[PDB]
Amino acid sequence: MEEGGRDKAPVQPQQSPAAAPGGTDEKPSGKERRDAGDKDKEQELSEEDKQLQDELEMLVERLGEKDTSLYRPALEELRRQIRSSTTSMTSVPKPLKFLRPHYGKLKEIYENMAPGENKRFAADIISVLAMTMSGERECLKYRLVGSQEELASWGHEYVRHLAGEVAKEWQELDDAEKVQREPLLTLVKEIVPYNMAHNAEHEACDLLMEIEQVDMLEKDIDENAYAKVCLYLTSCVNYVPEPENSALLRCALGVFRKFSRFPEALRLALMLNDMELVEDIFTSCKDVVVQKQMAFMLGRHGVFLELSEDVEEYEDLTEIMSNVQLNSNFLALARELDIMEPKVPDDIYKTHLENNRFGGSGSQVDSARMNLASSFVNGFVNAAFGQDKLLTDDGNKWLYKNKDHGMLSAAASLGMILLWDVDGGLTQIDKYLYSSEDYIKSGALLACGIVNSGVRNECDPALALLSDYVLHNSNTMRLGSIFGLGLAYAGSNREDVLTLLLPVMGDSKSSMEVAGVTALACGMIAVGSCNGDVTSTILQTIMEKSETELKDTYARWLPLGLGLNHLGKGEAIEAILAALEVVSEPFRSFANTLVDVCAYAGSGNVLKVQQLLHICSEHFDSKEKEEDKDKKEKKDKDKKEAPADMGAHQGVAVLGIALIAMGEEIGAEMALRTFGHLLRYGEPTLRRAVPLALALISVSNPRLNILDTLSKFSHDADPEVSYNSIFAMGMVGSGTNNARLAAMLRQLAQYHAKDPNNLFMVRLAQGLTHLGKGTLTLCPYHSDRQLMSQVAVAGLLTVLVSFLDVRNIILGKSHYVLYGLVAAMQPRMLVTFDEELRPLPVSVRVGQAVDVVGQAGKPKTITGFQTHTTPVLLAHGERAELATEEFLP
Amino acid sequence: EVPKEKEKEKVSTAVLSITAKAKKKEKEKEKKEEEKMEVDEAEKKEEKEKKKEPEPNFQLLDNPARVM
Amino acid sequence: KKKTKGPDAASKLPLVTPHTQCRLKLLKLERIKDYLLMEEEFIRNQEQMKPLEEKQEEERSKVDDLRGTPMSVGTLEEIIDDNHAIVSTSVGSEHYVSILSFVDKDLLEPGCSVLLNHKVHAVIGVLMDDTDPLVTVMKVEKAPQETYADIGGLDNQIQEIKESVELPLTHPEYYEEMGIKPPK
Repeated sequence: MEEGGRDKAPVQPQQSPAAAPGGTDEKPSGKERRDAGDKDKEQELSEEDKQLQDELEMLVERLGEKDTSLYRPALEELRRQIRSSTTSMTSVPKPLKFLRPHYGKLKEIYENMAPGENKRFAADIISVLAMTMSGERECLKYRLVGSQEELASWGHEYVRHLAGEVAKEWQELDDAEKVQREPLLTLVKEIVPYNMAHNAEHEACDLLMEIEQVDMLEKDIDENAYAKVCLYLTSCVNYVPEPENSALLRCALGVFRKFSRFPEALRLALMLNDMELVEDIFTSCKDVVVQKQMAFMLGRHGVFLELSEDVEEYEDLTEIMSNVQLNSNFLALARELDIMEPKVPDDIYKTHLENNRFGGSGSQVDSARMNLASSFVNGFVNAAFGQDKLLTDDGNKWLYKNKDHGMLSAAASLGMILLWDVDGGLTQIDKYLYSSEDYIKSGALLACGIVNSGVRNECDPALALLSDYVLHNSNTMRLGSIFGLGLAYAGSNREDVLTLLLPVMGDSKSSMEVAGVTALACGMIAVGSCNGDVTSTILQTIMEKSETELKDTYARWLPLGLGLNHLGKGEAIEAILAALEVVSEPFRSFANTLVDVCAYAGSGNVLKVQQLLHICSEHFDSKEKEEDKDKKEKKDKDKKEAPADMGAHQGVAVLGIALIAMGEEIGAEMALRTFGHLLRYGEPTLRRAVPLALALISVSNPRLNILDTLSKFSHDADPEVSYNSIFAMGMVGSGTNNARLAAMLRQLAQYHAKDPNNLFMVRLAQGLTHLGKGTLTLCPYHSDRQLMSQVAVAGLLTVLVSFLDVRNIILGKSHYVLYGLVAAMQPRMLVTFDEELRPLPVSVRVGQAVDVVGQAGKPKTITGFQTHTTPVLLAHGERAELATEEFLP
Repeated sequence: EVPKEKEKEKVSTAVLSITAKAKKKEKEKEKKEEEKMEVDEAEKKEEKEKKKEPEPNFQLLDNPARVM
Repeated sequence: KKKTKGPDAASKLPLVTPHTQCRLKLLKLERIKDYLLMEEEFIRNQEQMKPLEEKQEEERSKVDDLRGTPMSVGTLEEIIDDNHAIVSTSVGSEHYVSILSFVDKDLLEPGCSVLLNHKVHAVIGVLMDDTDPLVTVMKVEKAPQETYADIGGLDNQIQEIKESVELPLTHPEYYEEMGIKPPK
């Protein structure tokens, strides 16, 4: 009970409002002077921000509520001065007057009349005086009004002007972090008409300042991670002009708009190429912007810079397209030879040497398939030009020993032994190419096509391989010759190669595998347009698959090629078109969900996942839709790989318990693919979950399913002591982990774990937040989806080139014009800052520091020193020019 | 007396999420289409009632007639 | 394989990095909530749409009735003969009981708890585990909330204890090469 000795305000400011109705009555003195004497006190007490229990509002609300109710409506003589004063002095108390149900009462006073500028006494207060309740009103009442009646009265026009002035106020009161709440209103005001917010905020920041935009840009760019698809596109496109209109940096526009090539719009990518040719006037701003345009986003861009300045202003296209690729190969050779790379290691297979005494004696392995797996190990580990001269003659004797399929695989191993070669890899292949053996010739052609894979230059587009293709006399000597071509022009959507490979499937050859490989090649050649390929494929499916009910090689090549030909589009119209095209029997309806999900590569849509799990939920599936549930679980990892990393962990929580514990066929068999696709870093959570349910094969279940778990065991690159587990599993792999059923699987896994010290990275994530391409092939490789018995034979042709979207490991390089500088930086853990007012420490653990061109590593952020000014991109690109500028005397 | 049939088959799917806003746009997909695709689909009305007025209150009975 | 990791961690997701009244946190916790509701819905449908059941093989009930309804738990102490082991009850009263079939005679070992009948008092099963509720309670399963970010700066001590307890797990390549046992 504190009242007395000071509450004179509850005396005089109580009698004045009490006779204020009399002021509105016959006595105009109360109508003018009393209104002024109340408004001045209210403005004074809400002006200062020192006492957060306002001494005037809190002594009036009880009587003031009814006073305001019975004063304004019962005046009937609203002169400009008296009505303006009444509205001004009855609009402010409402925040204290009413409770949460106030959306219907933000305008009961303020809308009555606009007294001057409502921000005049609401100018320098940050989030106290009026902008809080004003922001709430404009957030909710405007949205309710504009839900369907967008074109209306002041609720659109004058509300727009109020929003503009309130954004100005948010900027001008304190210019504090509340600016990051100005976008809130921008996205809450004209929710649907977001454009007329985003443009407004762009212009408002145009005359704001050229340095206070970066924080707003980051806030918007990390708010775009998940929202409505159309809202996503609008926010991205409105972010695009921000680094150009207010600020004139215009250097990150070429990097943060390639992300909007496929996902946003094809014409968006057209305008991005337009702005990339309109810009790049500075020679520095061209060689760097072209570095990532080929080897970090996609191919098929070697002809867009061929204008009438093709001496050096347009000769850069050929440089960054292929000549930069050759220079990068030479660099990745020289540096590797400098640091860590002996010529012929071939030791990891021989690493199982301490086991010689263990378990008695040796001389147990005589399997012919073993020689195949050994060759594949010797190929995969020998990448990055780890050529073995006359040490591959073992593969020649094995090629002359047995396993014609193993002979083909061993022949194709030379493709990835000499990878990304242009000088003499084809020359090396040619000597063994003319060997008068069908399998040998097919393997030679596959290796030749692999050698130039990813280069997509005009060296030998169809010179050698297609001459044999047009001579498809043998059944076996016809698939790979075309299939490699699909890989060779994977990034190229050239219609010439598309219509040239269409005749492979139009030849009506008896080999259904040939048709499947042609479908795969046509799927992996183009990922966007050319619906005519889709029409031809669907017609071939109707004319062929109707009469057959065989293995899913149909479902492994036709619907996969269809999804690849229309991959990565959230329009869903193509999904509906293909859906209504192929309404048919359930064995064909297996492809319905496949084509539905292939067009949902990554986005935030809990509706999509909800129907994805509701579709193959339980259903008891008495041998009915096992393939449907298999693709549902294999794809549940997709659409979730860019959820802002919350979705990844939550999904791992769901998959760890739900399908693993209460599963019958989708769980016991196709539940390791989702882990094998979720991440490729190598962490204790998944590396523990996998072996516990995997090293114990659980022969009661389809024990071959455990074999699948072995393969995704090697889903982590970057060799580590994980081997120590699988090495032990090797010994228990003698009796258990059936040799004739899992020996080659364990051996290939152990070869993949420590496969290529350089170029180990293979995760389709160039840039912090980009995954433009490279998932194409990686999807077909993992598309074995069980049926490992079929894989045993198909892989000898397929597994050699099944995953061929590998990028080199290293990202740290000076990349000078002559590669002069070596290194001066500090690699560390990932970012440790998001929205901090204080200095932003990206490097959590700066302790680690190296001064060589050495490897980057996955969880590593790099920062520089010694004042080099690193003016290229400042983060990491493996090809930054990093010119020096030190105007600091 | 009728033999009748009945099954459960399914469990409810009240998956309340951000879907709650999609339902606003989805109905527009019908507004732009159901007004143009068809207009002339209907069934008769009020003929199902004309049975009850013909209440046959002069019920006929044969020769050996049960009666309560 | 031993009982394995048996990890103890709730640790759903901590990313509230805005740490203010921003929209990012609201959308992120929205994602968390809807994933949790999705998993709950899946488990409801998993438990609701089970149509298959017989689960007695016309003999499981036979074995269940042959053994007594209120089985008691005792301590084996010797096995003098096949089908005639010798057990004891709590009060230390031994009894020269018999051993019946349908009990894998492989895993029984002197000192292991077994399941016994009442009326005839023979051995009818083996109790797999016996841990009193004074040791299982000591275990933790919900991790406490803090982390290294809250410590006010103890670089020497933090680095020391990290080399003690954390580093040998994640990257155990160095210690073998040097030939040292990490401190315990």
